[PDB]
Amino acid sequence: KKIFKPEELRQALMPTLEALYRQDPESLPFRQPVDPQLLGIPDYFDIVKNPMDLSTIKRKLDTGQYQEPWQYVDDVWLMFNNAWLYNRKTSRVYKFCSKLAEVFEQEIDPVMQSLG
Ligand SMILES: CCOc1ccc(C(C)=O)cc1NC(=O)c1cc(NC(=O)c2ccc(CN3CCN(C)CC3)o2)cc(-c2ccn(C)n2)c1
Repeated sequence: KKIFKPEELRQALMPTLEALYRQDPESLPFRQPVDPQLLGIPDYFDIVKNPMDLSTIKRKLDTGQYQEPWQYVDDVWLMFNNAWLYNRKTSRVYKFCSKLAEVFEQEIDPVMQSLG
């Protein structure tokens, strides 16, 4: 029954999202929604039914869509899980995803401990 105001969540969590944006080159596939037609992967939405990317998560943070820290974390991991699902383990995007997940863990673990 602990209440998290949107400003407090945003202040605590936005640095962890910024760390993902900063990661170069590995965030490049993740900074915008997947465009299946433009990227040449027209079957994408046949596999990924709940797309998620950094810019969608940022907008939800900026508009107070997350009431709890774990709701933000779940969207970050939805982005990772989509990329590990759609892309082969031998592929650029799967490998970039794996790196982003390691970066996110380093950032989010201390923020969680201090948020409760
Ligand atoms: C083909 C299939 O793709 C995909 C399949 C599946 C997925 C998902 C999420 O399941 C995602 C994708 N997406 C990508 O793989 C992708 C990859 C890049 N760039 C790189 O990986 C990269 C490494 C080094 C350089 C050189 N770079 C640097 C910057 N410099 C201005 C230019 C040269 O680029 C970029 C983009 C992208 C989309 C919009 N934008 C503005 N950028 C998308």
